[PDB]
Amino acid sequence: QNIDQPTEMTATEGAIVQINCTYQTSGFNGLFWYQQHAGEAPTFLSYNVLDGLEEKGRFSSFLSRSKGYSYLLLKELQMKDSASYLCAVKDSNYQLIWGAGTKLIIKPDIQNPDPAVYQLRDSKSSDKSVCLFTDFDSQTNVSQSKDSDVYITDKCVLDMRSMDFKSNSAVAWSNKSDFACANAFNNSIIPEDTFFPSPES
Amino acid sequence: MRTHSLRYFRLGVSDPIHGVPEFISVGYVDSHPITTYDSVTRQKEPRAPWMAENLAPDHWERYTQLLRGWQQMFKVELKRLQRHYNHSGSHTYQRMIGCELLEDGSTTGFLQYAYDGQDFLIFNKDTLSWLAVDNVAHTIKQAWEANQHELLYQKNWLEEECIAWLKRFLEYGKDTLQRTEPPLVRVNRKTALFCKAHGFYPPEIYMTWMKNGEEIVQEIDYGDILPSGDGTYQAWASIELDPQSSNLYSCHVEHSGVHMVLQVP
Amino acid sequence: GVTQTPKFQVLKTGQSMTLQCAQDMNHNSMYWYRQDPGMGLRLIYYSASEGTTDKGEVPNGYNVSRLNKREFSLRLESAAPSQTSVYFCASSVWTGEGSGELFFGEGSRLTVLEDLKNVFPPEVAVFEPSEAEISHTQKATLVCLATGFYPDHVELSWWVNGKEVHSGVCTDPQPLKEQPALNDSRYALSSRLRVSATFWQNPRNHFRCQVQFYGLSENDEWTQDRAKPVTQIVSAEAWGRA
Amino acid sequence: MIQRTPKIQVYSRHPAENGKSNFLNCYVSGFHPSDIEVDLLKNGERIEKVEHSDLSFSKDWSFYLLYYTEFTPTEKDEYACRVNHVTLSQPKIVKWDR
Ligand SMILES: O=C(O)CCNC(=O)c1cc(=O)[nH]c(=O)[nH]1
Repeated sequence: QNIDQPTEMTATEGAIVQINCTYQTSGFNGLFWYQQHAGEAPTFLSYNVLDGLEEKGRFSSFLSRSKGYSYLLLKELQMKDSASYLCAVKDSNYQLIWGAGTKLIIKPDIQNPDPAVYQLRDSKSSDKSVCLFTDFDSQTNVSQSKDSDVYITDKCVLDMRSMDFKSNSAVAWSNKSDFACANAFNNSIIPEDTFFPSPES
Repeated sequence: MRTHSLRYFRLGVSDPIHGVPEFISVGYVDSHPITTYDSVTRQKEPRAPWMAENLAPDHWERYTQLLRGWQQMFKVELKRLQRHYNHSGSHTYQRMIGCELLEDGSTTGFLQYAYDGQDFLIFNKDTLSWLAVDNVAHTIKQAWEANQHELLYQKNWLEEECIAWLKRFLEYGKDTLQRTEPPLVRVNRKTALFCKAHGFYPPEIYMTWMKNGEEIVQEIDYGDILPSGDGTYQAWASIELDPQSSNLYSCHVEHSGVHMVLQVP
Repeated sequence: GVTQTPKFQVLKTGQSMTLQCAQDMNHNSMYWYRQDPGMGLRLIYYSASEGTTDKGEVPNGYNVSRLNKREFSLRLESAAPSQTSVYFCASSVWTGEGSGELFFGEGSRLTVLEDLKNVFPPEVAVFEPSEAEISHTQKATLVCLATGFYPDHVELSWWVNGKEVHSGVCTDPQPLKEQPALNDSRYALSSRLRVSATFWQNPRNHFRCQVQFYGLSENDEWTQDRAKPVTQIVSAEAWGRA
Repeated sequence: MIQRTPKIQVYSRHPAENGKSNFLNCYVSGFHPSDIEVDLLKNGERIEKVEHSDLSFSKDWSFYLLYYTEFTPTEKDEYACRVNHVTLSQPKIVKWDR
């Protein structure tokens, strides 16, 4: 018995995504979708057991028993839709067979990109120097460090709710003496127009 | 294939005598018991050799666990019914679910409940609704119909799962279920003519009397189809002789696509 | 709903542990799953009704007890590295309802280790905003770095003027392995808090990053020279700058 | 509340011929509720080695049962089936008619 769904999907804020689930099971007593935010409980989304499409707000779920497949359709994607989506099928013995889940990554719609690499202020309690790559469009990907003494985290989407403003950023740090924000992200393809403020005297 | 059916019954008894189980569930393919479970043994067991022969212990273990839970659910439902009927004493709750695969390949499916041996709720899988016989059933109908997914689960089980199980058991039991043993038929007189048939399988049989080539169903006493204990069946039909006028009577027997006539001289 | 504990637990190979789970939904059926990367949930044990249990797909190494209708505990008699996982308790009205969905607890992250020698709390530092960011964008991003911890059992929060905040925060969803090749690599985690330049420029605005670390307890044996890595909060602060 | 009294039919497995071994059947059917007592009688005396099927279920919600024993019929031996049910004031006895 086998349930299959893609490992990961990436789509843009405001668009549509279809998450597929195919199953080969011994008998069929229905298909479930659950949503699971990272670090949180899975919560029930939908149940299908006859053929066709069922809608529930922005989410629809479709089933074809003869093809052995279902999809979960998410319209007008929001950042809060970022989560894994788990498919599960009840077989002839009423056993739930779980798929491995599809992680859905949503790219924010960055309206006024202003890519820049800034040097944060040193902490008197730390030997680290810290660089922030921020405000780039979501097409940019941040690559891992190629120097074992330089640490670079992946891009993160932050939301300033009061200003209705979203921004991407990634952080790089090192205690190496030769470390400079000007070169911290040299292993990534960064925007041509990225702003590198002059370092102090 | 002739027509065949699969069905599961449940029986719950609210205040049983010391010996009696409070819950019993039996499955059948056609007239053949195939599975049993009750609240004394708390185990689901085969009632036909070709079920035990073809389902491994893992299957009986899993269904034993399912039946332990269905038993508790059945008690909870009965307790609710009797409280709402404002009935004291011992009362029964019954369920029957199953399907038929007809000779032409069409299918039927059914699900219904009884209280004290009388219809209580009847599922209509085409309109996805429950028929209620009284206002206690009507309250249940409203609660059950508010759970639309469970109605859909039941329709899929009746229409797809049940038919797949039935086809699987029909293959397991092929040498029993798909065989034909023709009837032995004789006419005697006790003044009535008795047309008597025995030795036949499957139990479906049609016996009637014709009087000068016309059938008078009002004049015919039809015996039941009865098990003989060896896996075959017996049956009879009778008509009373007119002592003033002779007539040309003939017994007619139809069984498994063969017709038989016994003209009485 | 469904309440399970503990949220995090580090264990030594051979140690015993009990996870607790309660539900206040008058459900009959309760379940214990494990969730592991690259595979679907796997059922360990369940309890169709008050006063019955039954095995699942992967019961070897585990036991359960249905204490009352509300509670269903999972015990690991002899913890093993392979039992490192996230455990989820769930419940449902009736196991035997066809269409019945599951209600899940929050999850319990267990890490089982051969020895507690590689357990480390995080060091936590806060970095004040770049002045170039402030003049270019009229916004100011603080960064919090929590580095060198193991296992990945941390919760990072920001506090502004004594209240926890979530608006304007982004914390890495996944920790960075500091030495990606090693199986026992210590972890790093970054978080950002972005506020307006005006808010950062108020000298009485106060900023703190706190990291709750889940580590060793009193009964855990400790023999290393460094400090015993107990469960603890590590934090760092910054004040606004006029 | 409707209770249904059992129908009681007594018959041999094969057409009876004195001296040839056979089976005596008592088929008890259409009754509700399910508790019932069934005895086969030889000359008014209960037979000891009596077998019976498990309680069976009809789609009309009534129950049925088959009791039987191996026997060799003779001219002098008179056989009967004795049934008690909540619908019956006293045991009902049905003789084998052949
Ligand atoms: O009813 C349903 O929702 C599903 C089908 N039921 C069964 O598989 C079943 C087995 C049995 O032994 N007895 C009984 O009543 N039912």
